[PDB]
Parts: sequence; structure tokens; C-alpha cells
Amino acid sequence: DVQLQESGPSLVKPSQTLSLTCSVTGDSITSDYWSWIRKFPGNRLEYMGYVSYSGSTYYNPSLKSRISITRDTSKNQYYLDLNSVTTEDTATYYCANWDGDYWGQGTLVTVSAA
Amino acid sequence: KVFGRCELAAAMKRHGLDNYRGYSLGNWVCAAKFESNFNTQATNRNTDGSTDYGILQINSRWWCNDGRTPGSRNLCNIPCSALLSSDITASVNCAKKIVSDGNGMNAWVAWRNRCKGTDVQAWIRGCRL
Amino acid sequence: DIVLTQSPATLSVTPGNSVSLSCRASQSIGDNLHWYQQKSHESPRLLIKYASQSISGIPSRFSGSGSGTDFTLSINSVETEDFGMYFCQQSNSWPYTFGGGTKLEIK
Repeated sequence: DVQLQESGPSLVKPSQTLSLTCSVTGDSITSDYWSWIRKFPGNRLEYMGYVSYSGSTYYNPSLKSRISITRDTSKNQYYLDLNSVTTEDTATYYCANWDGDYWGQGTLVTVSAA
Repeated sequence: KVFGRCELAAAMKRHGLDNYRGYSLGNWVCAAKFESNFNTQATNRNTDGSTDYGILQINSRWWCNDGRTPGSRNLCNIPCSALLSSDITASVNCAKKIVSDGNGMNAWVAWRNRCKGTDVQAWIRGCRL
Repeated sequence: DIVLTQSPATLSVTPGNSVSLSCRASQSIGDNLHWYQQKSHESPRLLIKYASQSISGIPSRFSGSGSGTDFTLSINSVETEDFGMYFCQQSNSWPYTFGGGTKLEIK
């Protein structure tokens, strides 16, 4: 059966690049479309984007092209890079397949000068 | 089941293909016409050992699992048999995932050859919708 | 972008009673509206896909209906395990968008 899990730093500094990893176990990443979704402090959900089987990506314009979603078949993982983060990027990040049947546990990432 | 042109246009509209991911309804009716001639039970065995199934001729190598195709990926996470029903639900669900890839409707060779670039809306005109 | 508006923002109910949650779209999205449930400290869980299609493993008390711009998620006989947030999401056009959510609480 399929399992997804996010990993990466939980604390980052303003202006840096936030990077997260989603490890997929149970099947190959080449057998589905993969997405990233995030939840802001006020129960506001935002669909960040997804990468489909051809390698094509779809990113939410709200991110102003600061996002990159890539894959690594050998490691059966896919990633999220978000450049020049600000405090507005503090949120709980989740990885999930395009169908929405499989989700990671989610990981909180806080952006602060501290 | 062999759908009538207008009958399928109405069904596809009820199944949310009127303006799905930038594609007007006519695209889907035209695609069904040239892919399967509106026949939900249509199947076509391919050279690579894969088979195209249903009204939208979905391939067994990338989209559905028929358990008889080599490097199957089952991108639609569904058994190919489900795509052979008179009920177009499964075929529409899978077609939506297919078209959500950057290649869009180009995944459908008949559509690419007989529909793309033509007045596709003509396929829904003269119909009660 | 397609804007999804959910109501009510909050709904308190007594277990055993039924409820209906609303989600309206700024433009027609056909049947391309999905429903998610989310509890504190947990990831979203898909309850209904394409407005009314059932999902294996979800309690039968959950049902969805609607098309075009008006959709509803119904829960027949709310159970304690149903309290939490409910969000609708459209997949008709990119970018996919979520409604603001409805919080279901015990009365």
C-alpha cells in the first residue's frame, strides 16, 4: 500500500529558499501525479501545485513563480522549493497524490528572523 | 452502448466536461466520435501489447490496468474493465486526469488528427442541452 | 481564479442530528467539486469526489449533491467523529482553489 511523508526544516529565515521532501513508499512516483498543498494559520488552504507524469508542472499564480516541484525516481521522492520566503509563507505543508487519496502527515514550517 | 451525438454531449455536460481545464464540450464529443465512434464497448489491441478501452479509448500501458500489459503504470488507478461500461463515469474520471497533464488532449491521437484545429463546437450544435 | 464560498462558517450540532454544508462557486464548474474533512493535527481526508461520487472507506452517512455553481455536503446523523473542518475544492480550472471552510462542532 502507498504511504507519503514530508521531511525538511521546520524553521527558516526570511528571504531564504524553503525546501521540503516527500518520500513515497509502496509504489513508484512514475505511476501518479504529485502535489503540494499548504494550510495557513487561519484554516486557509492553498493548492500550491503539482507535477504530472510527463514532467509538466502547474503552479498556483499566487506564488508568483517562486515555486519549483521536482522529482527523483531513484529515490522515489519529489520535492518543493519555495524561494525568497516571508512570514506569509509560515504554514503547514502537505504532500499528496493528485487524486487526493494519499496524504502525508503534514509538517509545520515557520519563517522568522529568529 | 452506442451513444447518439447529442445524447453524449448532454451526458458529458452532466459529467462536467463543458469547460474542463480549458477544453470546450465540443472537444470531448468530437474526440469520442473519432476515437470510438461513440461506442462504450470499443477496444483496440495495440502492437506494444497494450489495449485502448472504451468511448475515449484509454490506454492500458499508462492509464488503466488490464493485467496483461508490460510496463503498465495505471495512472488512473482503475481497472480497464471499468472503462467498458455504458455508464461513462469512470471513463470521464480518467480522461480528466489524462488531460490534466501538460500534453492536454494531445493524448488522444484521433482528436489530434480530426478535431484539434476544427470547429469543435459544431459537435454540440443542434442539441438539446 | 474561481472563488468558492462556504457557509455557514460555523455550525454546532447535536450527535444524531443531520446537517448540510454549502459551497458556491463564482462560475460554473460542472461536477468538478470535491469535499474534504480536516481535524486538528491531521491532514485532509477526501470524502466525496466530483460532487456526488462516493469514496471507498468513507462512512455512508456522507453524501454530496449539486452541479454548476451550487453544491452541498450532507451528513445524515452526525457522529462525534465527524466534528472538525470541512472544505470544498474545485478542479475545473487551474489554479485549483478551496472554499474558506465550515467548522462543525458539538452543540
